[PDB]
Amino acid sequence: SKRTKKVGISGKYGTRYGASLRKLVKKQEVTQHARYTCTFCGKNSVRRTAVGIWSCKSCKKTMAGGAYTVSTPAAAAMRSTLRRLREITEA
Amino acid sequence: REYATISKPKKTVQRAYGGSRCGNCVRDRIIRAFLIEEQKIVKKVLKEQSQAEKKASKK
Amino acid sequence: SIGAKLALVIKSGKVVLGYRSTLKALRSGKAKLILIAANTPPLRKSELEYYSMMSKTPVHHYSGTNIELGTACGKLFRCSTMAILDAGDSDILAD
Amino acid sequence: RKAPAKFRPLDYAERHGYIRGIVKEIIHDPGRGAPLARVVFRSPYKYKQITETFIANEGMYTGQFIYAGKNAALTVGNILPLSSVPEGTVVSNVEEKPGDRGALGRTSGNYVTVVGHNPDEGKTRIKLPSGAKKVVPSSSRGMIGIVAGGGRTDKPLLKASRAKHKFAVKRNRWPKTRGVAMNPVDHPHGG
Amino acid sequence: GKAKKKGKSGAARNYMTRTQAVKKLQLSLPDFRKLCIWKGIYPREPRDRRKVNKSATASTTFYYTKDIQYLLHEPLLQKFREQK
RNA sequence: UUUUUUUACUUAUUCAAUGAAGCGGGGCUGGACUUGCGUCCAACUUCUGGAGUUAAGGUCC
RNA sequence: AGGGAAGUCGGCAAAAUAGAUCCGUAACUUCGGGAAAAGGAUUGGCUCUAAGGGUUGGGCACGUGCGUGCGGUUAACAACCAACUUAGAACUGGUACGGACAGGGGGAAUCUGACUGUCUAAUUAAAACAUAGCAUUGCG
RNA sequence: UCGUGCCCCGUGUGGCGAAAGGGAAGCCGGUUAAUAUUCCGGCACCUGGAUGUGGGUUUUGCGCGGCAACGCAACUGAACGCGGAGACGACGGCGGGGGCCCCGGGCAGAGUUCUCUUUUCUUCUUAACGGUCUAUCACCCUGGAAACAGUUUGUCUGGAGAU
RNA sequence: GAAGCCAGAGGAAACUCUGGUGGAGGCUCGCAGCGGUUCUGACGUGCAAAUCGAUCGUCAAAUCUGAGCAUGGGGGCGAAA
Ligand SMILES: [Zn+2]
Repeated sequence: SKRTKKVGISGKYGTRYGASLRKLVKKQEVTQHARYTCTFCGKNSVRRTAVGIWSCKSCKKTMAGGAYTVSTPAAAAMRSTLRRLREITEA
Repeated sequence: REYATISKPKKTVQRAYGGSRCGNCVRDRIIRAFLIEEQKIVKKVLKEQSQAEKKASKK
Repeated sequence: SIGAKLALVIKSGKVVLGYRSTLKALRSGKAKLILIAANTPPLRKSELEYYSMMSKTPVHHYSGTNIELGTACGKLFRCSTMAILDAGDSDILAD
Repeated sequence: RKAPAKFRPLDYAERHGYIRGIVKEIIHDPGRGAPLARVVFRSPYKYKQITETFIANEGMYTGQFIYAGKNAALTVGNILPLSSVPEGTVVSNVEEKPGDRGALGRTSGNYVTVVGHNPDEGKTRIKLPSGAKKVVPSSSRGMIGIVAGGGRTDKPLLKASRAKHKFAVKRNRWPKTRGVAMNPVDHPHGG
Repeated sequence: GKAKKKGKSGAARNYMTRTQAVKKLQLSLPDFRKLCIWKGIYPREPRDRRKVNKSATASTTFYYTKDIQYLLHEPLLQKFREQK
């Protein structure tokens, strides 16, 4: 039973701030309020504690991450090229 | 300050780290300590074997 | 290959899924193989390796997570570690 | 705010080998967009342990061992001198001079790129987040990775109250009155 | 009234160890032992020596604080310093 | 002997850090190149959210 | 009373509306709103009816109130206890039934500032100020 | 004891600053013209000190029991360390407890009473401090869950072991 | 009456529809509080060197407020009058 057709989580703002600004804030709110699968214990219990801080409710591990997502694409690419550079350095 | 007025067995649990750490965490500490010391002995043995092999190769 | 071998073992042989039952199998000494998932906590991983070293049981380190190991065992729940007690028709023990 | 975000002081262990610390907490710092990491090291000279406060790179977690020194591995969260890293490595909290405990690339989502090495005179060319190029001594330390909390400024503040909450813990001047809205006695733009 | 603190009255005030007495009189150990022999200052034994000093052993020597205070006024101290 | 230039130095002056803790130069050991033995470069801890502190010990008295 | 803005610079002031249940609700729109839009039907008293709950409690064979091994899901039954809502119906007084009190008048448009917010204490509360958003400049 | 010395340690620096923050400990009854958690009576508590008695422990020197979570009146513990408490936002609904409000019966008292009203109203209380038996979360043991299950008003939990 | 959640009906699925649940918002009617729009208002040597009445704005927050403390005239402070 869909109650709104497009505003979604941005319906709490009513008719204020502009359609484009509500649409822009919606993506960050959805990602920052979603639950994520923990990379240590595998359960779906990682939620944002503060900006950049993501905590797992089950295994109590706290991880430094992105502002509104648990991981940042720049950080993932950084990990990949870091692993390449580490292989080149060691070998 | 009310803890200064009651006896020692009421303020603790009769176990290592009792009244400061819980039973699960104490069990984890014991298992981790044993396994890490065993791994240290294993690494020392492997290092001695590698040193002996290097000495035999040099000699 | 390990996934197909696990499916064949699930179909034909006998397994136990989970940490406590895996420990019980290692204590009984009838465990033939132990599979440990990649994201298993390192303390539990070291404990399982020590138990298998005592019981002379082989250990396979499954490259997937506990979710992937449960899926490979054909279940709808996660599994951090599992024990094969009877290989059945598969050749998973010969490796 | 409890403690400043600095490296350990440059000592014998970091100059000649490495020292291991354990990340105990990842905490929010008011007025700062980036989270901080509390890391406990051993004191090489006494029994008591030392607690340090670093700027947390993305991917750091509680219970993680990080390594600081010349011989530390090229892994996220490790603190190495720039002479020990290859070209193209991105780092954070880079020291301008060795021992200043970190000055460059400190805010969320930012990093410093190691562009080149000149081993003859012991210099390292780096690229800053503003795009500027700089030469620093090669013994300056940096933490491998990118500062956590990136993408913070992508979300609109949307409300005067959220701007007020942002700046009240920061001491920055808010609200801001325009100079042209003022009388000539107050501002040169006044009137 | 105001709550007292532990270890500020009783035997902790009644007794001093030999180290505390020697530092209190600002003497060397031979001069202190000589003066105790000459003035009749005798070793004493508290009921609980931990209440006096937490580092005390069975070989720790104790004296009365009032006896040490009395030794503070002996004219031989200035004689010792004059001879030095 | 003096006037300009640059081109080194450190001792005045200036900046920073530390609990002023390991700087500089050798010796020992190992690795390389070299020359047929001088350089430079390395000693020491990386599976784990444990623990590390009151010197054990050797040898002359 | 009758008329109903003829008054007045100007509907100033007053009057009218008002609670709750039900029917129904346009343009415009940033699709969230507009909206209690608009426009309608009703409401007292009395005597009834219906609906919405809680607790307790199962047969054998042995050992001897518990243990077993059974057997059964019509307890879909009994006993006891309990409170406030909702709907339906008859009867009945009436000039009034949200009977005092309490309590939106509504609508068509134009200009204007995005909105919430703030200031000239003691003549100006506003198209003024702020605001989020946007743009530029300086600094390693 | 070469008697007039030697060893260990490192962290700095003092004070003021809150009758609403933090914080050791007191309740009830009575009493005055006027004070009362302050007086009086009864019944307690905290902090500090000294030193006894009983009880405990010990000839296996520093207790015993429970698989465990842990229990029991005791049941050594310096330096140097680790940890906890002090010690913490705003808002929303849900559940437990005290007090208040409300209903019924009973004893006693009071009012109403032309008529009616087995009536309307009032008293019916229990402190600190203790003992004892219990109280959501959570944790432990057995065991191993798909025909997935448990479960909140609110969809969370479970092979990292649920029911 | 926003996300999230449950059920039913569809849809190859993604999704769609229906009924509930839930309780978000510098949302809204409105009591106290805070403020101060209007009235040929009261008062005008006043109760008052700024008060009184009715009406009005706001009312879960950029809300109201105490104490302690800081900024001092070539200054301060100023959502700027
Ligand atoms: Zn986790």
